[PDB]
Amino acid sequence: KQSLDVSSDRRKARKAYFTAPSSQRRVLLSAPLSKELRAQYGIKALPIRRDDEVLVVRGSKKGQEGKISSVYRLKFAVQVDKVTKEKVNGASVPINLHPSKLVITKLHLDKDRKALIQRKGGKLE
Amino acid sequence: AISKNLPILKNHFRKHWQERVKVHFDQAGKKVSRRNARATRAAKIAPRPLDLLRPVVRAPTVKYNRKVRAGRGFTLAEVKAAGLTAAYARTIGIAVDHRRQNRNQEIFDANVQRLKEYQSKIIVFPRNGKAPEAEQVLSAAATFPIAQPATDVEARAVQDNGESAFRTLRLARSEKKFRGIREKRAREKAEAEAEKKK
Amino acid sequence: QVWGSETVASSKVGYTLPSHIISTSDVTRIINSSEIQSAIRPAGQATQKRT
Amino acid sequence: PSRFTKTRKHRGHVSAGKGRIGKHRKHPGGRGMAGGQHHHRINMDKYHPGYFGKVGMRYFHKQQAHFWKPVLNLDKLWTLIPEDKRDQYLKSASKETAPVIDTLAAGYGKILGKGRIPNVPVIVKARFVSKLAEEKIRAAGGVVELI
Amino acid sequence: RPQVTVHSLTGEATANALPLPAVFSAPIRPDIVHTVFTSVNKNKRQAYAVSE
RNA sequence: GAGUAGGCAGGCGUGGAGGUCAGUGACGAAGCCUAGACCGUAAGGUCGGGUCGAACGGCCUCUAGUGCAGAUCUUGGUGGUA
RNA sequence: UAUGCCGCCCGUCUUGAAACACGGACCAAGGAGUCUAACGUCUAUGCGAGUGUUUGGGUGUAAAACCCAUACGCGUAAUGAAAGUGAACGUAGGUUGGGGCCUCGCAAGAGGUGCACAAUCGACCGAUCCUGAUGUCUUCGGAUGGAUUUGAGUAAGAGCAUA
RNA sequence: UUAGUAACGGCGAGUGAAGCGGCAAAAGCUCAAAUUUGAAAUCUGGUACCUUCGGUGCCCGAGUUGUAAUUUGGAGAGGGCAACUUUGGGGCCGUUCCUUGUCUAUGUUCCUUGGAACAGGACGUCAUAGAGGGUGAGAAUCCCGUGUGGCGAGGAGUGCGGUUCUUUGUAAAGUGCCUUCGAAGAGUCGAGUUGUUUGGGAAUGCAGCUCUAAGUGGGUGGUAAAUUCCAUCUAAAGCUAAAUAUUGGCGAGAGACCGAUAGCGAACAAGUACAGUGAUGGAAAGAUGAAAAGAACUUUGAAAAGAGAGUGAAAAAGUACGUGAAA
Repeated sequence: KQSLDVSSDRRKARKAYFTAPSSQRRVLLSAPLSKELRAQYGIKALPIRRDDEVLVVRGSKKGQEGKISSVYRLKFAVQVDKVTKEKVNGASVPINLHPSKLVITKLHLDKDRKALIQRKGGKLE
Repeated sequence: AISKNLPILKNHFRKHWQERVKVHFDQAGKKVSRRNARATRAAKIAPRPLDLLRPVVRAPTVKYNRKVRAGRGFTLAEVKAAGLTAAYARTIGIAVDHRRQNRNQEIFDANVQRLKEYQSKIIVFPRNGKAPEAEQVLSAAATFPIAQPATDVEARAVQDNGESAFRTLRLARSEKKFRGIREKRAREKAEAEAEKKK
Repeated sequence: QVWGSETVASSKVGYTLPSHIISTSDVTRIINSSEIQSAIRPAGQATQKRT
Repeated sequence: PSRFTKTRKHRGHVSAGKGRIGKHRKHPGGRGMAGGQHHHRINMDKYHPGYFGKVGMRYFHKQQAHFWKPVLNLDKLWTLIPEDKRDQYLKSASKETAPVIDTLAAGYGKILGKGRIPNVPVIVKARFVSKLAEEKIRAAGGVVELI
Repeated sequence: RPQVTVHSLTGEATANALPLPAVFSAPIRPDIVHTVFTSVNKNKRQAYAVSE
């Protein structure tokens, strides 16, 4: 740190993350892109929105993939389709995944995402 | 509540002093504030020094009169001598003191040449003509230093008369101590009787 | 130029590099030299015999 | 350093070094210079004779700048001349190269006569001098110029 | 003076040679370096108190 | 070669601090339990076994809100009477 | 654990506690010589007739470190209430001691030079009591030399800053 | 810094300034007392119109019991003669100060224990980025940020630069020699006395009461008075940033601080629950796990629950939940 207006205080940084509102939890819950998607666009990592398809890279659920169901901002998680735990009773419940342990294999493209990609400097849509 | 054998101390802590202890942690923090405060004032007062040309002035109190020192403001006499106005001086960066008056030629001449040397070195920008870019010299008081006038030489000849400078001071003290008593002993026995006498 | 040599005085105000109490930090050299080895009297076994 | 204090060495011992009979109470003599004439007379008259009572005449608004007159002995007089030019004077100054010691710029009011100066004309400029100061400066061959 | 030998950026002595700049022949007193450092280290500190 | 009050010296232990051992550690840190062991005149230190689960230590120095049986001490908990 | 012998309940005030003197049912945790301004002694460190950078300025990898002018405090002169005055007759004195060093010696020793420090007799500065020269604004000046008087003084400086 | 000093004080305890000196920051000014008197020249208001922190025209009013121009003691005013020398307004961006937005590198490669690798070993990469935090255990290289620069938008704009309409002006300012002048604050100053206060001592300030000035005048000059000088200011009217204070408010950085009996009374729906008529008094109370996966389903019991089965890396983690001491 050389800029004095930023803080290297563990206490402040912990609170600033946990009490981050919805709009900044968008940016905190970001995921890196696949080797193929990074070769296509030329962008490292994006904020996970709802219907992007991803691959799991860490954890017990490593290797599984599919579309993300719920960007559960309030729990700092993203629940992915087909990656679920069946309870003892036989009712399924989605497993809470952190988006930085995933990889964006397929992008959900709308006008605001094309705008975001062009802004960072992507050489397509 | 009295010593073994210790100096009698006067520690003035019988009030609520604990309620008005002022510790200067702010020293370093104030020091950078004063430097920033100087840097911003020099950006505002863009090509001009932060301090005004002070006059030379001999310190009062005989303990200190042996040394000269930068006084407050020149004078209406020194300003008129140097050849400018007490109004024009204040605006082009010279402290002018309406109070002080000149009773000393060496101080007068010193300060008058100090105004002439300042006028020589400054280049006053015209009101609306053109602004010639002259990089700012910050400290005017550092450009024109206060020279303590050397009033003698290294070595000389003994121009001696042999009057015992101790005996000179001792007689001078006696003349002071008996100035009035001798004027009274001259007003009576010498005169006020001769004034009646033929 | 900063701390001063013998030739260069120093850049600081009237500072001299501190002087040595001892000329030679090697005490052995002095003890074993010649003149001390001349004056001293022959030693005594390095451990007194239990008499 | 708290850890060197005997407080650290006192932990365990009941009375903390202040005894079991004295008990270490608040103020068993009073509070500072109390009973100086009463029960602390022996300590006051010893060690501090002259404490009690007045002596001499008062001086209202005594400015310490009137009574400045710092002193320079003749043993220290020659130390005023800088060492760059010192020895050139101390070896054959001799009348017309007699050095000029301005003692007021050096920051001295009076010159006193304690030391033996070398036999050199040493033209001294001092506000005040002793009888023996101006004697020894004239003897050495110089003069005292009053200023 | 040992006359120290200078190294290049890629290691490589076989350069110029300088004398000792005379501070290295100075006394090394761990007792003065100790006491001075001890008090010098305390200079960059902030106060604490139990509020009032 | 005794010792209250007391003085002084040499150390033991705790929270932090600078430096160092390229220190130990999820193949188990610290904590706690141990009619197991070893070292130390001692303050204490070290090790084995268990439980446990995320940090901690040796040494050279700095610093202190640094060591408890008593205060009809404080707070909290617990008893015998029953 | 048994056995022989020994062993009153600790803390406290006290001349004297096992006490029919006080506190203590039991346990965990918290729980009492601290910090500060100013100082005495002793010690360490620096520099040393000086010393102290840090109120402030410059600088900075930024409350750090590094650098720095003018003062100022203390010391380098004391004594008087004060106006004042103000420290070498001598090898900076003599005397008795005095470590260490020098000389003659085998050594015992003798002789010399003797720092610190110790006693002592002096000398010098201020104060107090007189003495009272050359002189002279004829009442100023106080030379000169004394005193069982006096001082927290001089007599080849020790102090300043920090811990 | 003077200074724990001068001074005060049952001169006891104790108190106790100021000048000079170095430095921080610096910046000066305004009225009253003047005859505009060949022209109340001045101001509020209302109304209309405009280019609206305001402007202009007209109209009522204020006001001569004095509103403007001029003068402030350093001066200065009137009159006289003689030569020059300098000036105002706004619009438009840049740059300025704030308010924000956005972009700006590097491994998720291999093996080993593990539930998870963010651990160990190997091979790299970036670095003006190895501050910090998050992510299923210690992450520069997974994410956010950090560093470095960039590109935006929105305010406050007179610091300046460029920059263009003018145009004040026939009107204002400084300067020299001569001549006459040269107003300058009253129940005040000051004095006595009472009380208080100060280090201020025959009285430092303040206040009440009685008296109550002057015009070469008045104050002060730290021992009361009288006589004599001297020095220094110019009272009784007023404006004025910075250097200084800051247990409050808002916004930020920090720490050899505290770590749930500590630290604020309050880490929790804390000045909450609760007591008292009232003023006021005022607690205790954080931790399952990575994830509820918070225990399906079977059997005993009326039920709570039990024993199984299962989840979990562990149930020696069961919402009486980390560890789980001692009495």
